[PDB]
Amino acid sequence: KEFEVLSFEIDEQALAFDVDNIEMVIEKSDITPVPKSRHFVEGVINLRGRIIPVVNLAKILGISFDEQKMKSIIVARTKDVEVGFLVDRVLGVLRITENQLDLTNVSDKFGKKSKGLVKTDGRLIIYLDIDKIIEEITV
Amino acid sequence: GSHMVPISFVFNRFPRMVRDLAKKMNKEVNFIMRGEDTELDRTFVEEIGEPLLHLLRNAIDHGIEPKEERIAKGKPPIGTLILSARHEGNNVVIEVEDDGRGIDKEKIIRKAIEKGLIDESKAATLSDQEILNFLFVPGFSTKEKVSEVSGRGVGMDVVKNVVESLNGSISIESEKDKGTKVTIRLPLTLAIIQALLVKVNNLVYAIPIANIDTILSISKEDIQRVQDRDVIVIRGEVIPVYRLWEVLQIEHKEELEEMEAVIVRVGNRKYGIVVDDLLGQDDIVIKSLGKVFSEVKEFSGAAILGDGSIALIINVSGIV
Ligand SMILES: Nc1ncnc2c1ncn2[C@@H]1O[C@H](COP(=O)(O)OP(=O)(O)NP(=O)(O)O)[C@@H](O)[C@H]1O
Repeated sequence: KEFEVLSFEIDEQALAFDVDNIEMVIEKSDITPVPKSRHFVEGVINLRGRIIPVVNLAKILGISFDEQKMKSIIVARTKDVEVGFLVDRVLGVLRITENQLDLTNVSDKFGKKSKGLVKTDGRLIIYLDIDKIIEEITV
Repeated sequence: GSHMVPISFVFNRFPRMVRDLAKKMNKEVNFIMRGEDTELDRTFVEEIGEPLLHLLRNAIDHGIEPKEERIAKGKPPIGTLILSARHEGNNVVIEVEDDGRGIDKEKIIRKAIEKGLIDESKAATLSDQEILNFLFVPGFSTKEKVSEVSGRGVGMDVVKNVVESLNGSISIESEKDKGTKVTIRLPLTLAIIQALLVKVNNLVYAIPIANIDTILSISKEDIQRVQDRDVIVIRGEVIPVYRLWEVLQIEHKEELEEMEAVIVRVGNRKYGIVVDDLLGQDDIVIKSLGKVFSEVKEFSGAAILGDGSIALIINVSGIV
């Protein structure tokens, strides 16, 4: 009954995904834009010779948004899909657990997009559901 | 078209990375590379790279056995790592071979069961190979994710993913105490198309030469607006033309004085794309851009220009 999770920020707003799928976190450099494209995706980058789509988490959620601050992309891979989430910076992996995990999943505004909201040392760490949010983007 | 390149290009970083991964483990390895000139598509060199290094690593990490344990099994002290490449039909073949502790299919099956993935009677209709394919199946190596989380890399499921993304494929061949040998086969001829690389504000786009009727170099005046449409005339014939930035609503200075107008044909109709500058002709490999973009009609894929910058590929018929 022990969680491990990758946690990051968005203009001081903490969140986290499950390291289960997190592939890696590259430092955002250049992001070639894809014209006339669903505005919640900032474009595509070249990762080790393959083309990866960099979606903007801050915008996909609808939160504190500012660009010259977001310097980290969280590449993740599902069964068939691969995406890069752009966020301000990643604090890193964290060891969370049942006791620490709280659940007022009816509390946060973004429905299923985010599982329960957990806290540690008095923090607003929202536990987002990757495999789900990504599926929200693909389909 | 001479898109190929000798595999040396990827193989030379290795003889050294091998020599070092040995020290960081005290294993004595006689690394051999053979076929260090087998030409494979210009592309592969950047992707095929990490997977091979990974394989290369395993051998030295798990495969090759430490001196002692090695003399104990009556195997010369010095292990053997072999990186080879060759052509075998319509494919390029790259294999990483060693004579280490093997892969012991017997327990890989067990593990395969305890993870409720295979029935016990069913697991008999397997060939040593497929047994090993489990080695790929996601998280079939527990670990923890960490080393991978963001550190020194971990996982084959990817190595497979990669070679599979290259329309290729791979297999493992192993027997306990007789080393292992992974075999990657990539295609020898790709879906290469010829296109004119065209620019629009340091954004690069590509137009299949296979549709280009003729290219012209016009001025920001030759484009005359009728009622709505914008057209140009060439030795009579009026040819409708689209300003690429506007077609893609792209923040644009305004427009220089001089430009270029690519005139392409689709079925029975012809028109023209207006751009800032020509970049040149080239052979690119059309790579699709995820599902996060399926919807976008204007582009029929993307490509990785040599210098490593991406260039979206224009879909003649997809534009208005
Ligand atoms: N050449 C080999 N020799 C011996 N064992 C191998 C070889 N290749 C693969 N294996 C075994 O297959 C299992 C995993 O392969 P894979 O998922 O690619 O790597 P890993 O072992 O999980 N990660 P790392 O521990 O960083 O190398 C390993 O844990 C080994 O026990």
